[PDB]
Amino acid sequence: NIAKMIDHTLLKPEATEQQIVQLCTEAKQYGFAAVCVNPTWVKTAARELSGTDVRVCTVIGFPLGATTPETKAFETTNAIENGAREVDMVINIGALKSGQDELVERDIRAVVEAAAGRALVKVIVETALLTDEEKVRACQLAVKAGADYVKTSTGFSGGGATVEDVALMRKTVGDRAGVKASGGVRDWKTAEAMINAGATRIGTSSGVAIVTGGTGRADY
Amino acid sequence: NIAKMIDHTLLKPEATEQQIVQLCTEAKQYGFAAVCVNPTWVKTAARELSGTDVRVCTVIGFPLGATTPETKAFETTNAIENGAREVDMVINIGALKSGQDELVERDIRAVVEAAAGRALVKVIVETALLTDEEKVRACQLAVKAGADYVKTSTGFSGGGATVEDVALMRKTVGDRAGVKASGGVRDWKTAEAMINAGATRIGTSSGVAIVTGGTGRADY
Repeated sequence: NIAKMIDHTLLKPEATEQQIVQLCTEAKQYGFAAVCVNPTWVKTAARELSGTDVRVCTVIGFPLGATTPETKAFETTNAIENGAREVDMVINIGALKSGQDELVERDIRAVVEAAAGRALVKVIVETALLTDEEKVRACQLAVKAGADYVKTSTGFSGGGATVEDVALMRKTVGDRAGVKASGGVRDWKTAEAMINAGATRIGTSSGVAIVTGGTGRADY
Repeated sequence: NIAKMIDHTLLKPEATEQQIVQLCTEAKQYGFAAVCVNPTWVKTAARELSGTDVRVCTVIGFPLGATTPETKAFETTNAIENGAREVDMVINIGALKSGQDELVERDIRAVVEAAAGRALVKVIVETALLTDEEKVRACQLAVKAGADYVKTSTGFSGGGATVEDVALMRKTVGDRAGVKASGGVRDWKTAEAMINAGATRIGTSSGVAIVTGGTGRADY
């Protein structure tokens, strides 16, 4: 049942349509909760996943989080129109570092209001760049702006999920939001460690190796 | 005048308002062509630079280039509304690698048309991820779509300007577009080699060290 916790992810900039289609094929074969792709591929992924229970998730303001709330909102509306039913946005890290919590919250709220309930919203805090205090504050702002999940990492910075960060974010949001562990979750042991620390979704490119417990094909 | 060829750049996701104000202060001091900052900082930069001949440049669909043309166009219009007067967009790398040349062109065109004379348009082809054939094709598409510059690299995905790449892009666009060498250009000798190879603009975080040859403040 861990398959329904896996966001099967391909986000490298050089990814081609062939690779996206194979990603979707694997998600259908294994019953993953979602594929996670960049916005350019949303329509494509929706076409491959139509009539299945696999959802299309994309990323917003990703990976740097340094665009305007208006652009993130537009990208969210656009993605939903193109077929996405979950979005993972990146927080405005620089605003959070600059103490501009009002802007951090307004930026998250811009994405949430753009979704207007049509898509689940996850907020990537980018744990590798934050202090523990900043991780906590980012989660609180995310819940305050009506987000559905907090997520550890983009996979494009200096570090990924840790069990310590997962547990801290879980303790902060309580039962008010989910926690997605992402970055460095490449095997079933790590996935289980993150689930035990409090994660309810796993963002990964190794979902096949995770769900087969290592006894699958191409587990290398 | 090497100063007026330098786009003085700060794009790290954790960059703070104080760091952006500092960047602008430096660019005014040395009279660089532009600062290049993420869209969230455009208004700030435009406030700090207004009344000088230092332009505000920002980055579009950056660094991955994997959002939709409609989003890239909105982000361009939004940036110009916030004060930007040049935009450096990232090409849709994955569509190029998939051979979807009509989409690569339409994507560049949406940004050109959104700018509609209000902002210069540079197209980052991201040479590190491309074959030579792809570099040439990308520059030809950038010129066909009406862009003003082609640019080597984002600095975020694996490789930067080379004299060979700058020369190839200059050969390809000839006199119809500028060539901006970016990524790993942080000393004057390298900037010289890039200009010698055909570059007309330099993207760099180290503009002070380049223009002063080494006598600049805190060159370490």
